[PDB]
Amino acid sequence: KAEQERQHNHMKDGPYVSSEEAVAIYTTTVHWLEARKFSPIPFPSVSYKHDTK
Amino acid sequence: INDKFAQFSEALFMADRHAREEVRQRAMMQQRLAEKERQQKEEHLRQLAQQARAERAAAA
Amino acid sequence: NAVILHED
Amino acid sequence: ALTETQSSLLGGENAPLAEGA
Amino acid sequence: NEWLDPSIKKIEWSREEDEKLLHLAKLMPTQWRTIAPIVGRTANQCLE
Amino acid sequence: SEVPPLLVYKWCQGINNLDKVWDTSNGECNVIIETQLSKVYEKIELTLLNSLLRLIMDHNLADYITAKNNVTLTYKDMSHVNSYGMIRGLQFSAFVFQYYGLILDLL
Repeated sequence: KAEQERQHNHMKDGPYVSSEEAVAIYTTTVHWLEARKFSPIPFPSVSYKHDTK
Repeated sequence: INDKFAQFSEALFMADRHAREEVRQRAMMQQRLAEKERQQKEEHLRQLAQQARAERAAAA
Repeated sequence: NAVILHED
Repeated sequence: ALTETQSSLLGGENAPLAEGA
Repeated sequence: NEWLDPSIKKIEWSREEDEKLLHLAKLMPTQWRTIAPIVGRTANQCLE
Repeated sequence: SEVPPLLVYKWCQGINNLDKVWDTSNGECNVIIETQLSKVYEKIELTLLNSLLRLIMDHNLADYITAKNNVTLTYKDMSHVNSYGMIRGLQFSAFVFQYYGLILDLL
């Protein structure tokens, strides 16, 4: 009951994270991953050599 | 539902596109810096080869 | 303007 | 343009948002 | 829940429905169980 | 790498091997604060999570994960759609939360 009321309140009272807060969080993440030179994870290939394992 | 969903979504999409453009521009900047560093290394190697040739000519 | 969270 | 776009750490070109009015 | 409930519209989509579906799929991406009550069709109908 | 007792042991060793850590001559103090991040799983926003997962991986995989979190939960005659917060019962939920918590660590 509490969880349905919380879900309903999120639809009615919008995202609680502000758009400025969301952009700041996203920007911190991109700056971190660019600094760490992170290579994004690909979709698994048809012939990915570790699929069976 | 709230209109904050629309503003939130569009803010995230423009932040994503801005980050992609910044990454592209910065990648081009260190690409050109790598080009200039490679050219300077090539000039340094050419100068070292010229010095070695001059030393060989002096020894011969 | 300033959001009121679910718990408040 | 906003969905099938792949990660922003890979650089790449933003597809044009032909918005108009 | 997905077919036999009498509130399920199986007629062809109107233009207002299509505009609402695309607009909400842009707002709340891949959230089909959330999108579907606002559009008025099932989640599988909206996705298809 | 380590079992949680070895994690505690390594935390003790790191505290001991910090510089001048037990020196209180010049009035310096040491603080340990342990705390818990309150209602993180509950307050994860699925659109923002889709954006962050799109950062670290393929967009099909990110879309799978957030669409998977948007489901109907049932218990006997009760049901609702989860549209806000993560489901910790998905198989990949530990991965998704460790990435989200890494962003919180950055904050």
